[PDB]
Amino acid sequence: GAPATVTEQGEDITSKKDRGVLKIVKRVGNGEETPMIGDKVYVHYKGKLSNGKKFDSSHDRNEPFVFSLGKGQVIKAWDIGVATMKKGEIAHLLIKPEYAYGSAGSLPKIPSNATLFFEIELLDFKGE
Ligand SMILES: COc1cc2cc(c1OC)OCCn1cc(nn1)CCCOC(=O)[C@@H]1CCCCN1C(=O)[C@H]2C1CCCCC1
Repeated sequence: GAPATVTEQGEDITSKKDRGVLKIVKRVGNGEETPMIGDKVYVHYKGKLSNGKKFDSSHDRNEPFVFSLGKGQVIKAWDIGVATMKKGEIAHLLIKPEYAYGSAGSLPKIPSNATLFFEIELLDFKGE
């Protein structure tokens, strides 16, 4: 599946090179710019536990997911991964627990030591 393909082919985009955040570009975006810290970012996404036991989508509200990059409004893996994306890009991310919810998890929704997968479309970003 998509998650295994990321395990096998996915670029390690962590600073520490600990394979905590693996990325595949699935559709190339436009222009050179990628968002900066503080930028307002607009995305569509689908997400799941790698266990496929819980599945979440912005599509479920028909409306984009909006957050400020690098403020830790989202898990660390997103601040890291969406920062590498161009406008219009779709990427797959596979995420170890250290860059998601950790040993504590986020129960009852997310268990301890959970690996997460997302598909993310970067719709737009705009400055603070
Ligand atoms: C841990 O709780 C949740 C996890 C997730 C979605 C959740 C959620 O309930 C609060 O509700 C959807 C609405 N939403 C999104 C956020 N806050 N609420 C952003 C901060 C938390 O989410 C994150 O940082 C990441 C990245 C941005 C999209 C959402 N996300 C998630 O971790 C998802 C998970 C749901 C279960 C399957 C994996 C993804």
